[PDB]
Amino acid sequence: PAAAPGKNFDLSHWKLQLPDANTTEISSANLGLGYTSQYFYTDTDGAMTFWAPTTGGTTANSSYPRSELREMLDPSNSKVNWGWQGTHTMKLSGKTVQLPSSGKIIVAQIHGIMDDGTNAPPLVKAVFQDGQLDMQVKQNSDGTGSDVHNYFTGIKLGDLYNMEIRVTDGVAYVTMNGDTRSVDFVGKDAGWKNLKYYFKAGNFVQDNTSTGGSAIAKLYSLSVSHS
Ligand SMILES: O=C(O)[C@H]1O[C@@H](O[C@H]2[C@H](O)[C@H](O)[C@H](O[C@H]3[C@H](O)[C@H](O)[C@H](O)O[C@H]3C(=O)O)O[C@@H]2C(=O)O)[C@@H](O)[C@@H](O)[C@@H]1O
Repeated sequence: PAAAPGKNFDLSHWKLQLPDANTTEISSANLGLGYTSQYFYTDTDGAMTFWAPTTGGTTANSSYPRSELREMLDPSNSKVNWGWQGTHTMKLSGKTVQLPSSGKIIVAQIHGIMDDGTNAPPLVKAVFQDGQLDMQVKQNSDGTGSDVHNYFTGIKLGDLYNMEIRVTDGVAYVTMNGDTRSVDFVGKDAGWKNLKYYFKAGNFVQDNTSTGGSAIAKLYSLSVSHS
């Protein structure tokens, strides 16, 4: 009978994307009002808890299901997003409780988006496996090329991680447990200046197999700042 996550976290500038068959989205307002379900709930430890099955519905340009928050600078218009200039920082603490058969989920992101709201590549993906978090930074803004890996080894299932993802003036700074690495993405491809960005945090399950099971990820803190 614990309070729902929207009472414990500031979700006024997040919407929730779900792994039901119809990939339903829950508005910022409904999160604040106390939305909770099998996909999104407060656990006994107070954590904002994201559950998604590998059989879940998937968004138009992903093969994989998610129960994941999507940052909304304007909760009434998803086309309003931030740019490469200035400082944009997401901080979180959390843990991954259960993995699917693939042993891989994504627990935080910066996602690119076109000015018109059209999809663009992810910029940063925090990839969790039992024993390693890889904070991947995409090389090119058109999706060509590969990713710059940033491995933080020794992070296990159930361990508490403290994460920060920051963009300042076209450079990404990725931090786990006080260990920061940087990638100059605008310096790799000036095309990134032609995209906008939004944060994501939750449980984006890198397994779509019918027998893959499901994943659980938890957050104990989540904050975003733009300056
Ligand atoms: O790394 C990834 O997250 C993964 O996501 C894929 O893009 C998704 C993106 O994560 C959002 O879920 C986005 O949400 C938009 C979609 O149209 C949705 O139905 C609703 O209308 O809201 C939209 C929004 O908030 O902008 O949908 C994207 C999508 O088109 O699938 C891909 O980038 C994938 O390759 C990537 O690995």
